[PDB]
Amino acid sequence: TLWLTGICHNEKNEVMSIDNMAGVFYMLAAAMALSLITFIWEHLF
Amino acid sequence: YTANLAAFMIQRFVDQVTGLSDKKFQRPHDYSPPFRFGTVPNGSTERN
Amino acid sequence: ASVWVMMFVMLLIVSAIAVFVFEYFSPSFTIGKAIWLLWGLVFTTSKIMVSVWAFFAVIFLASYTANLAAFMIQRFVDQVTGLSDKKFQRPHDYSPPFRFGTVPNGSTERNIRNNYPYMHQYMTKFNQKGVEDALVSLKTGKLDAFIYDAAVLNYKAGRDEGCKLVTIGSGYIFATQKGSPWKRQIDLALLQFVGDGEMEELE
Amino acid sequence: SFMQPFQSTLWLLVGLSVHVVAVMLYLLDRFSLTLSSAMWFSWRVLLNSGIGEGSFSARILGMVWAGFAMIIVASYTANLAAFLVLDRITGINDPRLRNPSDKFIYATVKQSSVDIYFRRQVELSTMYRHMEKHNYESAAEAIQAVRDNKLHAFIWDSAVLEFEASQKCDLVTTGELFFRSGFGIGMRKDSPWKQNVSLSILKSHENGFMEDLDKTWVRYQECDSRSTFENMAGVFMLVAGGIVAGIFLIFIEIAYKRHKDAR
Amino acid sequence: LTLSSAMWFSWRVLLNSGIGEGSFSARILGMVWAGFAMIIVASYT
Repeated sequence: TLWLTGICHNEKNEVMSIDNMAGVFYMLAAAMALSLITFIWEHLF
Repeated sequence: YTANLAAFMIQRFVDQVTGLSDKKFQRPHDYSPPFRFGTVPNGSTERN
Repeated sequence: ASVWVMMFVMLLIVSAIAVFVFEYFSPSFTIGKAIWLLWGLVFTTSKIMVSVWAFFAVIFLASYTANLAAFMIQRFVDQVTGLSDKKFQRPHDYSPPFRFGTVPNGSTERNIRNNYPYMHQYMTKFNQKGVEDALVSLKTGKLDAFIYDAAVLNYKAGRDEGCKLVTIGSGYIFATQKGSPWKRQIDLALLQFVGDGEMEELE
Repeated sequence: SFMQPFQSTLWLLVGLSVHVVAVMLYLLDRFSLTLSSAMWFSWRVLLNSGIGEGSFSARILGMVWAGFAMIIVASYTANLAAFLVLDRITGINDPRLRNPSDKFIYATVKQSSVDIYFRRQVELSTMYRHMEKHNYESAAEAIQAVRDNKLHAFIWDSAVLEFEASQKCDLVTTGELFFRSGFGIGMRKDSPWKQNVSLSILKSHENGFMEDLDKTWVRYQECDSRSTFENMAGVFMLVAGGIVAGIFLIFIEIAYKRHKDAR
Repeated sequence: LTLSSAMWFSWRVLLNSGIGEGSFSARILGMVWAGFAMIIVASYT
């Protein structure tokens, strides 16, 4: 108690502070592929 | 789910180096830039 | 206050711009449709431009959601100020009449006899024998609050279960052997202890 | 408060995504409206001025983009709540005073009782090279030292500091009452009038003459508690300049396109 | 407009399914009620 503590003893959950999570970078890879699902079905019947 | 996503991205803390298990120490020139670690000479951890 | 007048000014500006833009769709009523669309978007060439201002209005909605989250979270209130209230002084002039007792033959009772004997005419209807009497009459609501040596109330106030039992204010204290040679010894010793803070260690 | 804190590259990504929405809503029209329609549908749905209606798979993708728009609005309003609602010298127990630094120098006035309370205790040993080498002649010099931001904190008697904190917006009395003593009277030992004066002191405590000086000199003043903004004023400036530039381009573009149509 | 119209306008604006259009002072009061609805949504969220 005399000698140790500085500021890391009072660490306060250093999260992020804007954000760049992955998210939509997955989702866009679905969405255009959805057109690749659909617009090959040219109804030539 | 605004309240839920407020619970997610506030309640992230992360780190990079695990320790000697990393090849950061073991293969520093196999990662660019090469890694930068020094010690005080003639120490105990240097003997280790 | 001043944000309101800014809103009036900006709505007048956008309404006049809408008047001229309807004047140049002439190559359906700014008296009608444009106003109620401004109302709907706070809460066709320039219509995308006004939907941009609707997006701004949503941003102002979000900013005052954050503001009202700052208001109603960052209320704490109290009821009794103290002897200045007529709660103590005129208890039967408020229904229900007020409920305060003391331990008899005390110092604060001498102080209120010096202050108000009529207050004692009320208090002697409610006097006690112990401090656990006060604990029960607060936790069962039999007596409203208490006037004592407020230090004992400061000990056992935090020692309550749940501590909804609020004492007098935030520490607002009211009532603010002869010839022994020990007196110099005791008082210089107490100067040493207060100068060393061992009373704070007992605290 | 500020301008946009949200990583302006991300705002550029938002604008490019709006143009991607425009490209998707015009190129998929031809599978069964290609001039100025889907621009205003993109500014209808992406501004959320209209979320509703106006082949199948293109509109499936469009309402997926509307889902993106709602999620982005939810995330940015969550950030507006976060970065406005989310996240000092407390006393001798601080390492700023247990290990006193030169970025944190503190002082008093020499020949005072406050310096006596410093010099009595033992654990203030590192403090004496600040509290005896930097001192003043008046407490108003320490007040100005706060006001000139010379020294960060000061240690004085409680009442005057609480008064001056209730006067102006530079002062907060922090920490407990350090060295809890009483305020007495300078009386010689052979003075026979310690007696009835202290009886009058007992009368002052018992009959509230202490509380009378609390009314007549102590309890008068307060300050505010920070309870039409800089973000708002930035919105006024940006929206005003945007409306001026937009209107003065309306005339040019509509004039050239009306004379295109006159051809 | 006195049979079943303003019921569905109340469930259009107060549910915020449609905030927009559909004499003067009654509609001024109605958009004041829409302001109330938006403030109540903001407070509950």
